[PDB]
Formats: sequence, C-alpha cells, structure tokens
Amino acid sequence: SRVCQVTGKGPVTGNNISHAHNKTRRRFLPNLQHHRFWVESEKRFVRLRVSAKGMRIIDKRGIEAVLADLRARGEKF
Amino acid sequence: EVILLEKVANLGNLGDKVNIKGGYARNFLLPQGKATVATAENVAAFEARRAELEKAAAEKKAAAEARAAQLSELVVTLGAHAGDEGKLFGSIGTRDIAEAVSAAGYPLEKAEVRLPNGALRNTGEFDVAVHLHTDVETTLKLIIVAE
RNA sequence: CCAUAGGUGCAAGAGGCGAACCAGGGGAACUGAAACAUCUAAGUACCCUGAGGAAAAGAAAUCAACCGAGAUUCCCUUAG
RNA sequence: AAUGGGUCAGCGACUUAUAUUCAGUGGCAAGCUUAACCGUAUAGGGUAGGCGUAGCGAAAGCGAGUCUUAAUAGGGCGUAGUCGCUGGGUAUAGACCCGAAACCGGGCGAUCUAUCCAUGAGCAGGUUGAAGGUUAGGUAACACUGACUGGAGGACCGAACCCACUCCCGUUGAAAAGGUAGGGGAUGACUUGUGGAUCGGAGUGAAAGGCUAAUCAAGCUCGGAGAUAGCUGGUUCUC
RNA sequence: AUUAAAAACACAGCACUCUGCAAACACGAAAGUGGACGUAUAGGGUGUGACGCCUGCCCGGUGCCGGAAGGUUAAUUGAUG
RNA sequence: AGCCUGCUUGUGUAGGAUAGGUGGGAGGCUUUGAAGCGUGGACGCCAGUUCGCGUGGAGCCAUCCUUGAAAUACCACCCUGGCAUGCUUGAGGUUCUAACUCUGGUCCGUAAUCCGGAUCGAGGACAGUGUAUGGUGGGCAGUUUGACUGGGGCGGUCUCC
RNA sequence: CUUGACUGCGAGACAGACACGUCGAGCAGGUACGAAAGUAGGUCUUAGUGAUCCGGUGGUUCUGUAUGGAAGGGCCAUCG
Repeated sequence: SRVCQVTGKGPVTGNNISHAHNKTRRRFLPNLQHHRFWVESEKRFVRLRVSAKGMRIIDKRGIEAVLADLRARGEKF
Repeated sequence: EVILLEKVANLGNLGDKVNIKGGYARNFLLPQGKATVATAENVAAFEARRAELEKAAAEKKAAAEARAAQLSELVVTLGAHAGDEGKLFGSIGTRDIAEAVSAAGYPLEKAEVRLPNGALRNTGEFDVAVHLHTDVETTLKLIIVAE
C-alpha cells in the first residue's frame, strides 16, 4: 500500500467542497518516489520508496541512523 | 553545506565550504567520495588529516603528467569498411569504440551518452563524442581507413 | 576479489472459533425541512482490523481572575 | 342496479416513558420542595439546584417605580404561593391499527437463457454438374474449338434432426404455452453432448429494451426499517 | 423463450476519420491483461448497404482542424495606501 | 531586473563653455593652466566637450573678466547616459551525465525470465507521479419543471384605484 | 415674501383574523407670512407599490470573554 518506509505516512480521506458546498469524497495521497541510496559500510545501493519528506530526514541524519531503526522496528532494509 | 575534497571541478577548492543545490550534492559528489557534509563531531579528525589532504593534492596532478603522453598520439588505426568507393559503408561503432580507446588509452569505459551526432558520414577523419567528463564532454578524433 | 542476497538445519511463538461489550480503518440512503440542492437523518446501519476480562483515558507547556483551584473516569445540576 | 360481508368458534385496533400547561381533590404556607448518592434499604439523611416574595429597560443601570425625551410635560408597562395524586390537552420518540410503488448497504445465482472457450459426434437417400486435366483440331506462339474425364456449391428435391407460417380443437386444459393435420432449413453465418468463463446502474445482445433459474426501463435474499402516505378501509359495554 | 417473423437487424461491397508500437481504444483504485506474440495492403470508430447509371449548390449557425499579432483570463508574488 | 563601485557624462534665451544640483573654494603655483597653432580619440539640445600635448616641460577660462535666473580654477556628497565586472534573479536557447526511465540485449538467483541484482545500450533533467489551480465534461449522479379552469390541454389571468 | 415637504408627542375614535391601515384636537421646542386676530406637521380627495433575513454607509460608551484598548455586537438614522 502507499506507505513510506521512513516516516509512516498513509492515505487519509476528506472532502471536495464546491462553491455551493456540495460535499464529496476524495483521498489524500502522499508524494512518494523510488530512489537509491548509497551506504558506505555495506558499500551498495539500497532502493526504497520514500516520500519527499523522507528525503529531508535522510538529509538530516544521513543514511544509517534511519536505516538502523527501520531494522529496529523489523523491516526489510 | 558540504566540505569540498577535490580541486579539479569548476568551483572546487582545498577546504572551502560551498552552498550548492540539494540534488547536486545528494546524487553526484557524495556517492563517489569527492565531498563530505560539514559536521561538528569528527572535526578533530579532519584537522589531523589536513597534512594528508595536501599530500593528496600533490599526487593527483602528478599522475596526470605521466598520462597525457599516451592519449594524443593518434596511433589508433580503426579498421572500418568503404575502402575506395566514396559512400558511407564503414563500421562506425558505439560500443566497440570504447574498447579501442581503452586498449591504448585510458582504461575507463562507460557510455551513457545523450547524442544525436553518433554515427559518421562518408569516409574521412571525423569525431565521435566519447565519455570524457561527468557534466561536460567534447568529441575525440577518430581515424577511419580501409580494411 | 572480498561478502550480502539466496539456500538448508534447529529452537520458540502465532493461525481458528465465540452472543454482547471497547478502541481504531472505511462509511450510506430512505426520512425531516409539509417541494429541495447547504443542513438533518448520522460518523447511525453495515463492512474490516486489533486486544482485554474489561478496554480506553490519566499525573498539567491544565482552568480560573488578580481570588484561587491541582490527575482521569462515571452519575446529578448549571441549561435546553 | 354504489362499497363490504358464505355462516360459526377463537384471537384482532388510542399504549408507554420523559418534560410542561390547565382543572379536580389533598399537604405545609412568605415560603414550598429536594435529584444523584449514603442508609440495619418503602423509614432517615442529603436543600446543591428549582419556583416564588418587584418591576421597567436593547443594554449599562436605577428601583415601587422605570423607560422614551431637551422632559421635570404627556404616554407605555408595573405596583399567596408551592410540592404531590388522579383527569383533559401539548412537545419528542413507530405514537390508534392495517396498506404501497421506490431508494441504500453485505451477500447468492450463467445446472434455464445470451454470447465466447477447449474436446467430442451427428446429417437416410436422390439430382445438378463449375474450375481443372487429358487428348484431337488450332495458332509463329498464345488465342480459340471438340471429345473424354472430373467433382465445386452459405447449390436443388427429401427423411432423422433443429425451428414455429396457417386453420381448427383446448382455455376449471392431458399441458402456468400443447396436440392433430398441413409448412421452412436440412454440408453449414449448421445442430448438439460433457467441462469451463463473463453478474446487478453489472453483464451479454445479427438490437427486440430482448434474455440473466415459470420473476427484468435494471434480479433474488437478508439488514437500514414498525421507511413515508394532506389517501382508502376498520375502530368493540349502558344511561 | 409465452399474442408481432416483417418492409426490421445482419451482410458482401463503398467512403470518411483517427492510430508509428510501451499505438488509438477498453477493462481495471493500482500491478497488469485484451488489442496482438499482430505492425498502416494493419488495427479502432461512424454512416450507407450486391450490381448498373450517378451523387447538384450553401462554411452564415453548431462541432472539429489550422494560426498567432492583439485583447480579456487562474492560483502564485505583495509594491503602495 | 535589482546591486556595486569609481563614477569620468551634464550641450536650450545667453556666458568664453556647460547648468541636476546643496556646502567649502575667489581664483586656483603637480609640468603654473605651458602655453599657442594645430596631434587622434570618442564623442556632440555639434563645430559644443573631455582626455595625448606634435613641439616642447613653454600661462592660462578670469577668480563678475564677463554676461547669464545659479560663474568658472579647484574638495566634498549623491544621480544620470551608461562604461565596464561583480554580486544576486527571473525568462529563453544549446549541450553534458549522475537522478529518474526502459512492455532493450546477456550473466546470476534458477531446473522459471514473473520478480530482483549485476553490467553494458538508449532516452535524460524531459517523461512520469503527489499536492494547489484554470478549462472541457448528459461520460455519470441528485433533483426541479405553480395555480384558477362550467373535464385539462391551448389561450387569458395572479397586485393596487 | 418664504421653507410648517419641521423635531418630541398625541386624548380619542374609525376600520379590522393577524401583520399593515386612516383622521387628529391639544401640549413643548424652535420658525415663515399678516397691522393683528390667525393660518401652516405637503398637493380638491381616493391608485403611484414589497415583510423578514442578509450585507453597505453616517451618529452614537451601551457592551466590550484576565486587565487597558481595539475587533465584533447593540440602539438611532438611511441604502440595495
């Protein structure tokens, strides 16, 4: 499903209000793209689909602080 | 943002800190080893290797001086077709030209090239754009003779 | 080339069912408005996922006025 | 000569709860009364809260008065109750009972029928006779003629077989769609056996709004749901 | 299927138009499958309906195609008062 | 397009010229203003101006010498034509590979070519996908479309004197 | 000659389901005519028009969510 492998964002719902307030449903989908990330310790690319808000957090900690607690909640990368 | 480690780019320095786009540092400089993000944790170790940084800046240009005497020799004799006719009939090459500039030139060979000027026209010395840099390139001279 | 994927051997756990209760995910229409599009009906019916013998919630970046009250949960009033 | 009723015997229609107003009869009375909850529990405690004893004004405010106003003038308004009990009303819930066509939400169904898919077999007999080929002529040659063969076809007659054009009988039928006589196709755009695929604002359709289990201008079943009905029918002992 | 077998629907034939391949198009929240293990002498859609002789004028309305000069015109910026 | 800097540019009545100017400066002594003829430059609300002075280290506009609405020669502030180059930034154009893409080829997992991973080949900052916004949209849905009426449909009429 | 096409009112009645309606002596403010009694709260009378909610503009301490102010209300006047 459309979730992230760093931040835990899922699709939410809401409305689609018009100019006479005719409510109807839509979905809010998170931006998320495939991307490859180089590590140095295992010296190999790892590919994981992350949001654009996941790209900013990887720019904060760097790769391995976010890779380790992904393993420390028990996931495949 | 990042701390520069190379001197042969068009904005690089010895130890100057530059502010660049996020996609230019994420994708290109860091996964090769030409830069490092500025930190306040290992800064006692970067100051200890400043002597090792300037000895590395006195060796990369030293190997290039023993390298330019083998590239511009132009002794490569490519065996293409169309001996004495006039019409383009020779095997030009897009994958076999990387092995020809590596058996007697530089050994690196990887051609992900954006080009509408690839194959060459009627028999004569023309130019083929080959992998020479990482954000520019110019075309290398190719000698086309009979077979 | 190293060494990860991958493959076997063992240990421990889970899977299914059950009337209501609880917290989340998704969520109508008839009908009211003596018509009907905002609104009601209603976050109700139903459909999934969890867990417990209960759950959830809880120990102040809360409320009060210059007086003060000190966690949450539940019933009665403020008050239709 | 408008409706309903074959007769009998059983059952079959103004209810409840919470708020509030008016009357009847009661308790205490410028005061009357407690709700939760405690309780040796129908007792007792519990007066928080409510209604009253004073109004006028949109409000601050002022008060047997106050508002408007330049007003002190005029004028508007103003100078024995409370908690039970039993009745008549009213509000909100299915609200006196029975009765729709429809709409929405999870499922069941292509053993009939509509197209498609894989593997099977079925079509008595009797006619017609294309292209082609052979050979004889023929021609510079190819044309072109004859003879012998030959066996094409959404070809022709006609039974199993599939279908449904006419008449009569039947209509409480033998049959919730037949029968007896006659009809059309019958080697193919054929008929059919077994097994599978497509589903409800959705399929299939040589297209008629046709078929999807005797139901189809959007099935069947269980929930929302005792849907809504200014509309019909009924509403039970005496004076 | 069970009151309508037709002059209705089909049809071979004809024209118009879209589609250069990861095709137009359809079914699918999406992955993907048909098209098609095909490649413009192909594949979708719309009308007319073997054959013979033929198919006249109107580009104002509405639609599609072509063109940008100029006018108006969306969030986004935020001068100034 | 903002920015900078030094800014050197400033030609109408008319002054010898020339006015963006406000304060110092009465002249100005760095070859004095070397002059002066004429030297090029670019120059021009043009012969108007700046800089070389050919010579040669040679007096000049005159500091009201004038006149002109403000007088020079000199030091200060800024601005302009723009000069350059920078600093940033938009919009367009070309090219490059490293992101993303491949319903391409051959190895590996594998006895499978679905799916990965490795490497070459193509495209390449486009395509595509989130989120905000314009347009088209009976493809689809919820709904509306009055009464009186010598039957209702058509017509006539709905308020006031 | 002028602005009584005035401001605060209004005992009483007529009509009338209600909401709206019509006439009005007189009192107090400040005025225009006339020498002065006096007359003037539009036109000989009866048709010339549309509630509420919205929003817009002038006056307004009456409120102004701790306090001091403001925003936003309220009342009066007037516009679609």
